Amino acid sequence: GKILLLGPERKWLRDFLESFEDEVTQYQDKLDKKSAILNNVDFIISYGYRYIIHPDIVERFKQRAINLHISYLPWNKGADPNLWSFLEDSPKGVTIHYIDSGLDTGEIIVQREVTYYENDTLRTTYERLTQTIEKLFMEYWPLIRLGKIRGIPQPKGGSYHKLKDKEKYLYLLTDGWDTPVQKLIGKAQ
Ligand SMILES: CC(=O)N[C@H]1[C@@H](OP(=O)(O)OP(=O)(O)OC[C@H]2O[C@@H](n3ccc(=O)[nH]c3=O)[C@H](O)[C@@H]2O)O[C@@H](C)[C@H](NC=O)[C@@H]1O
Repeated sequence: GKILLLGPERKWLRDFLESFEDEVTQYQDKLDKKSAILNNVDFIISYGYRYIIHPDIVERFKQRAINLHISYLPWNKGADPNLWSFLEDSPKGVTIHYIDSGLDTGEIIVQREVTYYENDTLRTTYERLTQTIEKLFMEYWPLIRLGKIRGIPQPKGGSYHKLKDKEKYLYLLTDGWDTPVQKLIGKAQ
């Protein structure tokens, strides 16, 4: 099969997907509805993709397009989920979900809670989320690749954030991504 990876290039993920004798193409720029990147694409995997996928593409690859989102949906849809999971003291984790119209609102395939520690920073928590979702994806990809799973509807509620929403809190990130998370718990409540 042919897998379209939307997001930055990741040799490990290419090699892993290519381990199942599938073809892998990568693209990280804005994707038009009629782009030839999509021809003969069996499955779309979005991971770090920084653009909204057109509803026409969504409906075309309905049930064949998943997104790796480093949040515990329905909480922290959209941008900067790791930061917001602390700013709003919400559940923390990673979710693999089918892609639908709207940002991070599709059916949930699998989730995993990720805990944190007293001396965690945004960097160490992000890295733990990354390792977890990448581990979680490899665990269930053999099952997902064969259409062996169906998702459950994402419960309404949770939360959603835009990139600009964090501007009012950047002053708390004294050490950038090396800022301890403890100084950020519930600061947005
Ligand atoms: C378009 C958009 O707004 N977000 C993307 C995507 O962005 P992402 O690929 O995660 O890259 P990011 O900008 O977050 O940071 C880049 C580097 O900064 C360091 N870092 C950052 C934040 C932190 O809390 N701690 C850190 O240490 C770290 O090293 C990281 O490699 O996140 C998804 C959740 C979004 N939705 C998916 O469904 C979108 O797909």
